[PDB]
Amino acid sequence: ATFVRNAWYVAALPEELSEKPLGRTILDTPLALYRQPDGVVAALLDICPHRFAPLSDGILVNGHLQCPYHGLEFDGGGQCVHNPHGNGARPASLNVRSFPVVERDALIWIWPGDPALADPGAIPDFGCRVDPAYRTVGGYGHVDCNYKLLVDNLMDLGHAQYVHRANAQTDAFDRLEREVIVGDGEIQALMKIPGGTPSVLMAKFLRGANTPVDAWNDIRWNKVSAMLNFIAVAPEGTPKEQSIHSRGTHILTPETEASCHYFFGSSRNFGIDDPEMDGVLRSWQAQALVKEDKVVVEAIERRRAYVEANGIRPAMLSCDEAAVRVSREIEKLEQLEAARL
Amino acid sequence: ATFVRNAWYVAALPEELSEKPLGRTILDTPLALYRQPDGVVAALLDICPHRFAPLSDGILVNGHLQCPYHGLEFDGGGQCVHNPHGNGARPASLNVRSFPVVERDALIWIWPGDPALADPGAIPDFGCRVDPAYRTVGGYGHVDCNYKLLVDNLMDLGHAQYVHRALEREVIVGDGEIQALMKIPGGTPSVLMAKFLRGANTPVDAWNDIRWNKVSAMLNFIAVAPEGTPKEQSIHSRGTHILTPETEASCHYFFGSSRNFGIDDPEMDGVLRSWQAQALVKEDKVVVEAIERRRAYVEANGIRPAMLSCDEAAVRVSREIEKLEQLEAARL
Amino acid sequence: ATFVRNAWYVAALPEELSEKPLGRTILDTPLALYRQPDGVVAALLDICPHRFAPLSDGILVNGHLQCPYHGLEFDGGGQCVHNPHGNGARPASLNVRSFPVVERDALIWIWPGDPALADPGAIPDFGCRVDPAYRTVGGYGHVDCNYKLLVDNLMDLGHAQYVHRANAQTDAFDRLEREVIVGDGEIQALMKIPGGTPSVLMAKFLRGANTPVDAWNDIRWNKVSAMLNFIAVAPEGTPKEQSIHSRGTHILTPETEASCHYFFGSSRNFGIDDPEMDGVLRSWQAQALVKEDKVVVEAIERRRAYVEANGIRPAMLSCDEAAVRVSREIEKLEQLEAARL
Ligand code: FES
Ligand code: FES
Ligand code: FES
Ligand SMILES: [Fe+3]
Ligand SMILES: [Fe+3]
Repeated sequence: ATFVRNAWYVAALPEELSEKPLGRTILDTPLALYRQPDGVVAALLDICPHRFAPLSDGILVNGHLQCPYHGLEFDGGGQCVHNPHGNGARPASLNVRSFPVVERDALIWIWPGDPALADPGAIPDFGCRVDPAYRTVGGYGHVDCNYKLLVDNLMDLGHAQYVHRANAQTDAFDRLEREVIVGDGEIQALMKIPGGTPSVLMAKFLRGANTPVDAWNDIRWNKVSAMLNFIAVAPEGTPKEQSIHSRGTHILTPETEASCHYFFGSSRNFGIDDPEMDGVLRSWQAQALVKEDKVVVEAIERRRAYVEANGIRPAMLSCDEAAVRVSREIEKLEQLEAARL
Repeated sequence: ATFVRNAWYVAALPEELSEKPLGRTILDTPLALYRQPDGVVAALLDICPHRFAPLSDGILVNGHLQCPYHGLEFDGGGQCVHNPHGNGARPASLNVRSFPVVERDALIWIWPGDPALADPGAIPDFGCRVDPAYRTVGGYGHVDCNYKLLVDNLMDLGHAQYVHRALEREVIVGDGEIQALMKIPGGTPSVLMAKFLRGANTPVDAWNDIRWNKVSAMLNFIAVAPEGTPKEQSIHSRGTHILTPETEASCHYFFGSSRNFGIDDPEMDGVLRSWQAQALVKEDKVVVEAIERRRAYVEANGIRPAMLSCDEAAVRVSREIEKLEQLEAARL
Repeated sequence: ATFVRNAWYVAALPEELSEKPLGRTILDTPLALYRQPDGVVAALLDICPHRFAPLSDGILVNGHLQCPYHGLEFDGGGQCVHNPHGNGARPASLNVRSFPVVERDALIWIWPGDPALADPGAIPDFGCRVDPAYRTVGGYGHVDCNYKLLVDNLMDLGHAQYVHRANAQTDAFDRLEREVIVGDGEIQALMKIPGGTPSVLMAKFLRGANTPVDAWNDIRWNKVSAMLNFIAVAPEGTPKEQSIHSRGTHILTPETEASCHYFFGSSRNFGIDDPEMDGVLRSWQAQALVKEDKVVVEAIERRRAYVEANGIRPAMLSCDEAAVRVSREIEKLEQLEAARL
């Protein structure tokens, strides 16, 4: 498959890991993810060096992952620390590949490429997720589509007007204002819906509304497939700087060429201590992302064979600039690698 | 896959369609089938021109199918009639492919191939389905086998449907049409059929013919009559047995019964609307799907079928389909 | 796929066959297996010569297998003996392929390759299965892995230490002494676990014993994938021969390139008339082979694509000599055949 391996990808949410290993495939690479006794997260190739058994099916012994087949034990670095057979020798050939991993902003980031090049400073900024001023809730979802389809989906938040009709439709959609900002390793799609009636969702954020209001749906894309949106609503002429909002985490990580992992979240500055508001945001993520965006994109993935078999290319609309620019940047990154090594 | 695209195929029964689009694949082509406000059926490629979303998952807006993803709207011709974005321009690139479709004889016919060759006059004749003198009931069925296996099944020397349990032979070959005739004077095993028996009494003649039309549309004739009456004045049923390829290894099966007896009798409708009693008994379904699973082995090896005396009709039909395949493939 | 067709493989256990045909695929070849009225087992290609229907879905008529589609009937030799259509002629083109089959040692052996080379004298010896001095119980299992993975598994009974720890664990495993015997078309791995307490299984063998014991785990491999192990346990310094033992039948037969049939059994010389002793062996078989072993190897099979895509080769340990020798012999046999056609 075609992937951009030299970049950080989210492999899991902190709460998904423990002393019991989690087996998950990232960029066609099977991984064994677990948290060691000292709390440090480890990510090993889920293939024992001996006979290829799944290390993820083993248990921790003295904080070391024990292969369930013949008992070899490994440390977080992939180093074999115990061989219960024969002279118990541990030659270098018994070490397993260990991947660079960094736990930051309540996310487990992994570098699937040359471990020597992993640069922590290149990890996208999702600080809001651990900011005490924000309330964050979210989850995980699996989708049977190429990750680029979801990136396209998120880079044109205008699809909410239809796919999420019941919760996001606005009567001022025809008055939308959009801008695209290209930076270094970052692209932004700004959108503002002026003087309209709050959508059913924004209304909930406002705990009941009717009077006109201004709403924004901006989104920031960072190298490969990590996005953070900005959904905000505020009366008439109230600047978005001081508006209530939700900074949404929308990060995709390729599983196989035709499937991907979707990590989503909401970091809001309103109704912080409201379990009901928590419910509103969780219901939306469940219906919108997992049970609406999934259907559209999975159906699109099923039609790929037909479109490719024939010479069908997509027809872009005025709302596609951002998505197209991001698509082109990912394509360039793919070409570089396919061309580098 | 190998399909004969230049021909009319049944895509659905009238009752299956409404203002709520039906998504169905025909010859590996996904279609969005729906009936417009004026009652006219439309068939569009189920792939939005914008980003390929399934139009069949959308709803009608002002009689126009609205894509569920970003709202583009299309008319029955595939023409984009509304773009809610930006200047709302509608360049030709936003139109979606529309397929020739004709509703006739209580069937929805579609032409999946070269649209320039789509000629309504070439649509097989199933007039009995809408003939007030006949009572028609039927349904739809899905099978996991290549459509040719079911065509072979139906063309097989008068094996009839379970419900039809019971001069001589004659196989007339025409242009895109083949007829397999069978008259059974007096007969031995049994001439009067379980379902027809209730009619008349005195000695009779029996008939079991089937007509095949270009590709995979068949209409059979199951009948019985006393002494030696006219074939057309007999107690009979004309069965609709039409296959439409879905993928190379699966197909749609549209079946029906047009009978001239017990017209206003509901007991008979129920059994004639049964898939296993009228189209394929479970035992036979297990067999064609099992045959499809053995295709790889037979092809990998040089295994060819050994024909028996009962295969003439099936073989002739198979050869005609093969010729049609070659014609199309030859072009490109 | 790559198979060694010129050799005898077990296609079924005697008890699995009757007048009701069994459809099973061996080396990617679908077969119809059944026992005729006179008790003789027949194996026909499960593809009717007429239109390819599954003969295995038919019934016997006058001892002849009747195709469920149009009624052609065949004898054990594959010869069409009845055509109910037209003049009822039976040309040679209506005969179906019949495979060499031999019922011996309570096993149904079939020859899937060149029929002119099938030699009954080449059938592996599993006489213990029909020896009145032994009590035999066993069964069948289907596994989604290449048969070679299970051959590797069995040629290193040491995995029992971890994969079956709850029932096979042993402390003396560290003082293990193993031998490797090579013979004409035969390889044996010897294992001796002297001085120590018996595992949960051995204790049941000795009907709850309370004495340090000497254990024995040997296994014999014969051409391709037929194995017979020797699990024994006896009061310390006791003649290994005169020990309480169970000769285990462990025979694999490839189904497809990534799946296989597993025939297992236990021929014991202790507790012959004990339905409960029968119960301990049956429970172990259910938990250890069909469950535990299955899980490990099916996971390994799923990782084959990754290991092949990359240049990953297995790292052998001191416990792999036997398995490696057997693997090399099978590879040679594969090369020979591929070298001919
Ligand atoms: S496969 Fe892991 S120790 Fe053998
Ligand atoms: S995919 Fe249909 S309007 Fe976008
Ligand atoms: S397929 Fe076996 S008799 Fe016709
Ligand atoms: Fe969405
Ligand atoms: Fe085992």
